[PDB]
Order: sequence, then structure tokens, then C-alpha cells
Amino acid sequence: SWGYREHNGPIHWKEFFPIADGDQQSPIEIKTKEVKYDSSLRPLSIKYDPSSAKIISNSGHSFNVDFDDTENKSVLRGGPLTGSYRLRQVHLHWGSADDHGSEHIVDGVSYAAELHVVHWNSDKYPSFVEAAHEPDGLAVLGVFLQIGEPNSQLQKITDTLDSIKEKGKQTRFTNFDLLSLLPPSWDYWTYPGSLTVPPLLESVTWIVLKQPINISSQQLAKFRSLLCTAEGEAAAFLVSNHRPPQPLKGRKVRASFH
Ligand SMILES: COC(=O)c1ccc(SCc2ccccc2)c(S(N)(=O)=O)c1
Ligand SMILES: [Zn+2]
Repeated sequence: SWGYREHNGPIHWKEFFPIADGDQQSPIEIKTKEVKYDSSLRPLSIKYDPSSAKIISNSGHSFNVDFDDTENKSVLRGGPLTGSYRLRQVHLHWGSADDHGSEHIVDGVSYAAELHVVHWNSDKYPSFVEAAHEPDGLAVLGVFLQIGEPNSQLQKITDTLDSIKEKGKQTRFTNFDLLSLLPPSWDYWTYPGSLTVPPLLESVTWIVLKQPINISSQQLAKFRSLLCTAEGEAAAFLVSNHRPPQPLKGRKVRASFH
């Protein structure tokens, strides 16, 4: 089964998931001088209720903060999107080294980590699972993290990691102010792409914010202490969980700014 280790890692996913070689795969290299400013794009409009977060868990591939998506208390609107997309989950990608941890790469710069905020089109589809199978079903906001001052807005997360060390562990996680984790500028790039983990579905409108947020090296090192293995299996650590960049295949990357 899939992961980021030598025998089950990204380079081997195309052996098992046909879509891994598809024409709309993510993540990509963003070349900032080659991106097209598009005046038809709209500003992002975000409303994230701190009561929406409920549980944090170790999936074996990252931590996952799950939100109550029963109704439209937390939504993303605007940007390239038609209608309202409902907040479902947040997770993080990193590498074994602080200078090569992100999924998207900007003018050759890989950041220390990348946060993904996953949302689904509830205006058109009745659930996350159904939306995940349609070209306009999902929207993922990407936020880069760069090494710097410790981020006090990550402290709630790092405090829980000891209780979710093994794959499948979960703990209560509520009153989380996700809005305060985002950077002050909501300028972004966008393109059509895919999930960056199996099943690699081509259902994602990517919105990658230009402005990175900070994290300390100590904070980021704590994530690598999560395991990719369950209780009572031989332990292996989740030291890296990012997919390499995929061919653009004629897709247009657009910028909200110039
Ligand atoms: C190591 O990274 C991850 O674990 C991870 C987990 C879930 C999701 S999207 C939710 C999802 C996918 C598949 C099935 C159910 C939910 C993504 S992504 N990078 O495509 O935004 C990445
Ligand atoms: Zn992700």
C-alpha cells in the first residue's frame, strides 16, 4: 500500500493508479514570469468559523484536522470558483530537509512546508465523496511555510502530536482559528489539477497563495516524529510526505495580480 518510502513512494504510484500519468496532475512548478494575469478572476472571500474544527488524526500520511461540514458555517468563495465551497479538512506536507519540503515550487524555490486547505462544491454536489469525482468538485488553498520565527498559530497543532503518534490515532481538536493562520495578502495563482495523494483524482481547482507564513525549524521537526505505521507494527517515521512536480501538459496557470 502507498506511501513515501522507497518501494511505495511517488515514483511507483503510476504502477498502481492509472491517473498518476494523466494530463491534469499536481503539484507543478510555478514560473512567475510565465503566468497570465486574468482580470476575470475575482478576489478570494473566506469565512472560517473557529467552531468548525473538531478532530485531529494521524492518517499515516500527514495529520488531518477534520471540520464539521454539515452546513455552510465555513466556506471559500470567489477567486476562480463558481459558487460556494465548504471547508472539509486541513493537512501539511514537508520534506526531510527544511529547504525542500513544499509540493508547489515557485521559480525553483521549494519552501519548508505547504499547508493544504481542502473544500468541496456543496452548491453542485451532495457530499465530499461525490464532489471528489467531478472536475469542478474540489478547491484546495495552498499556503507555503518558510523557516523563521515560531508561529504561535501552529502551537495548538504541535501540542497534539504526541497523542496521535501512531497511524489511526485521533484526538479532540476544537476552537481552531484557521483564519488567523493565513497570510495577510490573499493574492494567488490558480490552475486545474489533482489530489496530490492517491487516488490522484483530477477534481481540484488549485489556489496557491503567493505570500508564505512562518514556522520554526523546531516546530517543523515535530511533524517528522509522526509514524506512518499503526500501534504494534514496526515503527517507521513520516520524515517526508511531498509529491514531486508533474508536467504542465498545456494547462494555463493564471495570476490574480500583476
Ligand atoms: C500526505 O498528504 C495527504 O495525506 C493528503 C490527504 C488528503 C488530501 S485531499 C483529501 C482526500 C484525499 C483522498 C481521499 C479522501 C480525502 C491531500 S491533497 N495533497 O491532494 O490536497 C493530501
Ligand atoms: Zn495536500
